[PDB]
Formats: sequence, structure tokens, C-alpha cells
Amino acid sequence: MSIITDVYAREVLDSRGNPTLEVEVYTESGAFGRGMVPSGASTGEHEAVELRDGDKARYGGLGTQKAVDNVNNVIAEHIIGFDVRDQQGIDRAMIALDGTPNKGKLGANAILGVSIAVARAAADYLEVPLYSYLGGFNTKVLPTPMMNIINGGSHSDAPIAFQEFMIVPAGAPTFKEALRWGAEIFHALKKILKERGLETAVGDEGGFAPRFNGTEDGVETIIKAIEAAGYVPGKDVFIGLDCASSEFYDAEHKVYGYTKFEGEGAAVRTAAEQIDYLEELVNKYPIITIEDGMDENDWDGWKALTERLGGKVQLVGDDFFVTNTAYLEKGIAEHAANSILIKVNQIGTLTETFDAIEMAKEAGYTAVVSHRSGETEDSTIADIAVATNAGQIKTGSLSRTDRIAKYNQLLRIEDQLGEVAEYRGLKSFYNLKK
Amino acid sequence: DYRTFKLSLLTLAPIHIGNGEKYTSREFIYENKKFYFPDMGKFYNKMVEKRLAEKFEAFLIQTRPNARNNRLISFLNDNRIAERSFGGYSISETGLESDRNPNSAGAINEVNKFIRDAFGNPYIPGSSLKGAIRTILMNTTPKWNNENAVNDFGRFPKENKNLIPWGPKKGKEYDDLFNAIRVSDSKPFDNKRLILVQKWDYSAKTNKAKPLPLYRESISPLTKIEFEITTTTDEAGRLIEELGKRAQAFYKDYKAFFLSEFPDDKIQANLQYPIYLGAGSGAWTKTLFKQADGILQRRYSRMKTKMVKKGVLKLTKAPLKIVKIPSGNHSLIKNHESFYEMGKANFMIKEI
Amino acid sequence: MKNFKISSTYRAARKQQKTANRKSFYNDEGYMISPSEWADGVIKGLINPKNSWSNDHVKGYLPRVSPRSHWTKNGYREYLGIGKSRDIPEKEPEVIEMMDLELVV
Repeated sequence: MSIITDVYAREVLDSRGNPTLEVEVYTESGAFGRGMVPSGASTGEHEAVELRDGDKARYGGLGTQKAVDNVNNVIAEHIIGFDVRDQQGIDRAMIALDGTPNKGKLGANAILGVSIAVARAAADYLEVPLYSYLGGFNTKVLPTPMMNIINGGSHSDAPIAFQEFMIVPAGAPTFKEALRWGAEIFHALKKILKERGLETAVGDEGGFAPRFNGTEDGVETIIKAIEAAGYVPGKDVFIGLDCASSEFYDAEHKVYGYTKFEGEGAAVRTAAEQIDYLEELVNKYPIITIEDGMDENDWDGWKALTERLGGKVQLVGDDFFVTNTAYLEKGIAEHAANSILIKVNQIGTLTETFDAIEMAKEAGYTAVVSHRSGETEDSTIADIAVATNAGQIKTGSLSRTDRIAKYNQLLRIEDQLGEVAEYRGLKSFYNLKK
Repeated sequence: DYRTFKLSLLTLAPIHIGNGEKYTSREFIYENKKFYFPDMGKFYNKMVEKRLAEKFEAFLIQTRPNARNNRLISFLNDNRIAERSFGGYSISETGLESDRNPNSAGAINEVNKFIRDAFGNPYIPGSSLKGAIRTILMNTTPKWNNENAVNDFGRFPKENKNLIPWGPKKGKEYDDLFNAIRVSDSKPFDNKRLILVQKWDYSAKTNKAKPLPLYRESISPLTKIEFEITTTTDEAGRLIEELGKRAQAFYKDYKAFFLSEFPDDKIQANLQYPIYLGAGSGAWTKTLFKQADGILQRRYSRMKTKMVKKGVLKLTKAPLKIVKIPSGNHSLIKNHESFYEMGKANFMIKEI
Repeated sequence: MKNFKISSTYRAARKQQKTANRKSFYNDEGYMISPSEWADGVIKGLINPKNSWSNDHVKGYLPRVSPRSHWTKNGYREYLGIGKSRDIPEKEPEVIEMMDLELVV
């Protein structure tokens, strides 16, 4: 009655209008699970690549019929007959059936869809919440959200080198209050931008990309919106940055070129100059998180940044670690960063996602479950964040349903947990001293 | 300029080579724990001297026997014949000749005959062994086992017979390789080496063996048969001196392709260089299975007996036999349900 | 077929993979034919309606069949074929002497 009876994938659309796939798993008793895959990247040296058709006539080469056929004709024949609760056995079986480290033969999207659908069907069969099935009985911590609010960099035409700016309502008593604070600050910032003549329309995260004068102007408007909503910066709501300095890092001269986004009047900063710039930004503003402060290959820079700022600010490696167990182990060994961005489709299966989260936890690092640019109505990453008691989530802004779905799932999880639910806020930054 | 090789064939399983003819149930008698196949002419000659020629003719003419008038033993019992000296031969009853009772139901209605000469003695033709050797050689030569072996210029794909050059060419030196390889047939063996195996098919999806109404006259396991192979060129001499270690490579590819999907106890072990001979060994033993994959199954996609995935395993039933070798006691098959991999044999080739 | 029955897992698989909704039909020579010509042949008598169709294919290598049970004389349950499986060890085997045989490593 828990035997997997049918596995079926079909092609759907993600939040950007591009195709992705979705897998349904039926067991013998009738338990049903549905896993939908966010749109990741099909290229990468040591990242799980996803299968796309490449047919330029259909969807501009972004069709997922090949991965759908891989699930329907290859994975289904191998998975049907398994116990639905054998998550690790199913995932190892799919990894062996693929036989490629980057999962290029079957496709990481196919394997992830099957893994999520199997986990959801197993939770349905046991009639337990998904976080209870994934993390056991001791699942109580609601993650502290890093709400993307203003995005610049390659997502804006403004002279801002940094990719994203986030608000972290770590001073709230509950997750419901933190969500309310983020929504109110979002609307206050929308009003501030409307009275300033700047554009209001949201991007692919739900955040605004207005034509600010610079990074400092953007941060100053963030604090202005926080205070307009009626909250104390540095005590209730903090500021996070997603620099992603890999995009404007020039590897030939080993320098961080700010002229790519901030114009010719910007300052070209070396590794040490970048450290000093990040340090003075942290000193000036209530910045609690800096993500991808250095290039993915600048290991010595990353180490120097961790010595300089790792005691007071959270340094998250997004492209530095690429959700890789080997790269995370190397970073732990070299004392590079103190946090890792966990993107579930970057690795391929739930078992490896979990394994990376536990490896990061055992080293004193923080695991931040992250969205993708193209998301879906599937909100499994919220259940992953609660199941692991990760304490942090980066699931986007407060506007679009590809973010609001995960926020609503966390609201439902908090309501279900009731008096046991814990929102730790600043205590979720256990990688930081005191 | 001629090289002569001796190929010793040791059957590890029943081997059937047919002639297109089949014994009907009105032609053999199941009695005294044996199948007696009389000579029809001698039987008729003895039946005209007993004034039963018209009765026997009415017995044989009848095109629709009900259930029991289809057997010769019914005629021999009703008409009170006790004589059994009609020439012919006999096959010792094995027990694993039909999954049902041969004397109760319809059971063995037809038996596929083994190939015989004009004297009625069974033998293995040299064309059959040459075809098996040619399959082994073609599957292990990368210049013949490629996509150029498929003739796609047609309604449906077929083999490229011109891939290995044969025949005379106008103004060109003679370039027939397989004219240099000359496989002779066997000296005839005795009918005491013949059994009455039945076709069983083992499916990887159903995970069980299903019997089929296909009974064959087969050589018993552990039969020694000698062949002489003559080579007239140098390249064919290298090919035939490499018949082993090419049979091993072919069997390694065949096991990695087909036999790995079935339980290990259903797959036999090799004492010498493996080979598959005669009917019943399967489609992949007779094709370039690397290039015939896909095409072969789609050839049967619109038939009722549809080829699903890579097909089923052919496993006949024949008595278990232990052999004494230097390693000790060797069981021919690893299962206790008495399942031989039909058509399997081993060989050793020497340079006499 | 009395010793075994259809397994419930295979029945569920066939039920909600909808393999019976995609039947293939055949004539008396076992060749695939459209449902219209199959109906026409069955009505005309040229096709046996019983053994001339297939229920697609179920994926996943599930066991199609499970052992069937019955009641013993004391009211306990028992597999149908477990106890009448065999009575004699079939005698056998035969140890053929083949010491003169060059084996291959």
C-alpha cells in the first residue's frame, strides 16, 4: 500500500514563463505526491545541470520534454515497485542510474522532481506533515526570512554593483509578526519610491529595481522605509546584501571592477580594498548578512574576509560553494565563509540537500534554504527549512506568489505547530559570536 | 598454404538444428518410459500383412481427431497390435519433456525433427556452425559492427550484405574472406544422444518461466562433436586462431547487454570458449545486437506476441548433470528447477 | 491457474496507469488492427473476441502474481502449493567423468 505504483512527469511553466517539469507519484493505497522543479541552470563545472531540449522552435530552446521523457520512460521503470518511504534508496538508485557526477544524462531537474514527489507521497501515505516526515518529531524552528526588497546589479539599470538588498526582521516575536513587518516595510518603501518619482514595477523576485544614485542611496532608502513603517533598524530589522561579486570580478587583473555597473566614476577595488569597503559598509549600516562578497575562485580573499568580518557579520557562499559537499568541506577546512546558500535543484536530490545542510551545521555554519529565479507554486523549501531547523530562509520578496506561497506555507506550519513553534531571530545566527 | 583447425564442441545445453519437418502425434508412441519413432513405411508394410491397411489409412486420413484418436498408441491399442519392431529409433524419456502429462492431455502434438542425412543419422551441418562462427566474428570486429552494417535505403532497415565483400568483381582481385574460412560438418552421432526438450520463456517483467507448445529433438548436454575448419588465406587464419578470446569477448558483450537482466541461477557457466548453436538460443545470439537493438523489437511491435524491452530468456528443461573436472564437481546449471540455457555450447579449437 | 492469483499491487498499477484504456486489437493471424476492423471481424466471426486484445503495458517490473491461500482442516490458512509441492527428491544427478577436458581461465 506504500509501494510506488505510478510515476508520471509532465511539462509546465515556471514563474518566468519558461518551461519546467512536474512529477506525480502514486502509491498502491492511493497516496499522491507532486513535486515541481524550479528553473536552474543547464551549465556549470561542478553544479548539477538540468536537461533542456535546445529546440529553438519550441520555447526558444528551453523545453523540458527530454527530462519528461527521461522520467516517464527511464526513471519510472526503475522507481515503480520501491517503497515510497525509501527516500534514500530511491535517490541513490536514481544517482546510480544516471551515472554522471553533474547529473547530465537524466537531468537534475528530473531527479529532483522525482525526489520531491516521492517525499510528498510518503508524507501523504503516513498522514503526517511534510516537515514532520523530513525532519522527524523535533521540528519547531520557523526560519528567519531574508526578504529581498531592492535589487540592483545585473537586475537593474541603476548604478549599483550589488545584486540584491534584503531586510531581515530578526527582532520579531513570531514568524507572523516578522512577515507583517516585512510587508509593511515593503509598502512603505513602495510609497517612498512613488513620491520620489522612481519606478514601482517589481522584478523576478517581487522586489523593486529603481534608479538609485548608488549603493548608499539604496541602503539609506531601506532604513528610511524601515523607520517609516515604525521599526528600529539594527534592533528589529537588519540589512543584508547579495553582492555577487563574481559578476563584476575581473579574473585577469585579479581585481573587483565596480565600473561594470556603477559607471566609469566608480572605484576599482582589489581584494584588500573590497574587504575594507565591506567593513566600512558594515560599520555604517546595520548589515547582518553579506552573500557572495568575493569571487567563487578567490579563496584567499574569502579567507581574509572571514577573518576580518566573520565574527560579527554572516558571510554566505552562494556561488562559492554551489551547494557542493566537496566545496563546502574545502571551505570548512580553509576557514572560508561561515554560511552556505542551499539551493535544492543545485544538487539534485533531497538526500544530498539534507547531507549538505547537516555538514554545514556540524561545522558551525548556517544553512540558508534559497529560492531560484524561476519558482513555482511548489513550496517544499519551506518544509525543508522547518524540517532541518535551519533557522534561515531566502525565499524572495513580498509581492509575487512564487514567494508568497512559501511565506504562506511557513504561516501554515507555524499555525500547525502552535505553542511549540519557535522564532529565534538573531539566535538563528548561531555562527556569529554572542 | 592451408591451415587446419580442429573444433571440439561440448554441448552445455540442448541443441536443436531443424530440417523444417515435424513428427505428428500419429507418428510416435509414448510407452515403456520412451518415445518410439517407427519407420512409417515399415509400419505400413507390417500393417498390410495384418489386414489393417484400410483401418490405418482411415486413422491417418482423419483430419479432425477429437482428443485421443490423434495418438498412434490409441490405434495400436484398439486394433490389438503387440509388435513394436517397425525400425526407426527411440528416445529415452526424461520427465522434463512436457510440463503436462504426455499420455493424458493433447500434450506433445508435434516434435521438431533434428537434421539428418539420407541414412537417418543425426549430424551438425557445417553451414550452421559457420553461421555461429560468423556471428561471433562479426560482433567482435569493430569495422563490421558499426552503423554502416544497416541498409537504411528502403522501406524498413535490413543488413548490409556488402559490408564484408564477397563474390567476384569485374577486373578486381578476388576478395572473399569467408570463402577462405571453410567449416566442415560432423560425422553423424547416434540417436542415443537425443532428447525431447520443450521451450520455456523467462520474462524479466513477470519474473517466472512460462512453457510453450514447442517441442524439439535436441542433443543432450555433454555431447562431444568434432569439426574440421580449413583456412586458405592469412587473415582468415588470424581470425580462426582467434576464435577463442573472440567468443569470450562476444559472450562478455552478450552478458553485459542481455544476460545481466536475468537471475544468475538461470545463466549457465562456461567451461571452454562459449558459443550458441541452432534454434532456440534467441535473436541476439544471431544478430549484431548492438546495431539490431531497436530495429528488431519494432519489427514485432504490431504482432500479438510483442517483443517487450530486450525480449525473454530461452530456458529449456533437461536433466541435471554433474561433471568431473580438475576443479572438482561442476554443476552445468546453478538452479534446482532444471533450466538449461537453450542452444548453449562450449568449444576448444586446436591447430592440427 | 489456481495456485496463484493476481497481485493487488499489479492490479492497482494497472488500474491507475489506465493500461486497459489503451487496448490493442489483433486479427486471427495476430496482427495489429484498428478497433473498427476488430469489431467488424468479431461480428463476422473471423476473429475470436476472447484472445485477440492486449491491455497495453504496466511499467516498473512489479510482481504480477501472488500466492493463493486456502483453509486447512483445522481452519488455519495455508498457501495452496506449499505442501503438495513435491514428495520425492527425483533421484539424480549423473556424475560424468570428464577429467580429460582443457578448461579456459
